[PDB]
Amino acid sequence: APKKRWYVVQAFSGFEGRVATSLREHIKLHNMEELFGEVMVPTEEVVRRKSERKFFPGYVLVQMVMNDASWHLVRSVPRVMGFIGGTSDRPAPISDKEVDAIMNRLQQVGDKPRPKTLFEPGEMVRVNDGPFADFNGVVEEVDYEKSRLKVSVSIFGRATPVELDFSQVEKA
Amino acid sequence: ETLRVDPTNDRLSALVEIYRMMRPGEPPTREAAESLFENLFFSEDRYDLS
DNA sequence: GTTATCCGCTCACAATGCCACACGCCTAACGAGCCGG
DNA sequence: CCGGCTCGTATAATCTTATGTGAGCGGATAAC
Repeated sequence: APKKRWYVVQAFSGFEGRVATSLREHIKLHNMEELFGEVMVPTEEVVRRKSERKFFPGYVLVQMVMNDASWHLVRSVPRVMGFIGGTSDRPAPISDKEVDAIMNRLQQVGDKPRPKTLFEPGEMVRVNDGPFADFNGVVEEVDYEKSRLKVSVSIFGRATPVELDFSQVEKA
Repeated sequence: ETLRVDPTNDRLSALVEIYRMMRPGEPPTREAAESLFENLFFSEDRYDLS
């Protein structure tokens, strides 16, 4: 069986969001469906100021098996510039440590643990609730059973201990 | 004399040779060369005498 | 053989000066703006 | 109540009647 592998495809400046979907409809249409491997395009999120940046500007990663029918299938897609390989008539497939590194760089969006419920003592954090709202202080101990942080807020250059919650403090 | 000059021998090889003349580097494929030679002359879309 | 020449193919580079006149010199889609439903 | 519309603007693409030069380079070409 042929190993479906990754290739890099040139496109225009900002049209590549539609190119992958239109390629999926060409694959559905022309009945070359038992050969391809769920193509994608890498994006990520950066922190109205926040945005969703495309990871590679103007390049598409495509699963192929590379017969000439696949060549003329991809080149018969209305916004596709030519393949990017080591030579014309034979594009070079991308290496294996690079595909492991590019699938690994999309595995950092996994949170919860540890949002607020696992917290260490002895860390200077902030408090946003109660009369101590937006003030810095050093926590003394973390009571996981009683759910009461004993935070000494540094007010007037002096530590003031108070029992607070995890949602009533800001982890800084 | 010309038929003893040329390197190209038969029909699919002739379509390959024309298809390599028009665009260099593209993969010589049977159906793509056939469609190119059809679209050069024998179709209403891109060859219209009045 | 192998070596020193001869020849055909392909390609960069030039083609007066001046005047008036006149009309031309982007936009389908990626980051913001308003607030209606 | 975020962007559906609407806008500010930054930026990517499938000829075809010429002549005369020189100058160089690849392919044939005639010898010890």
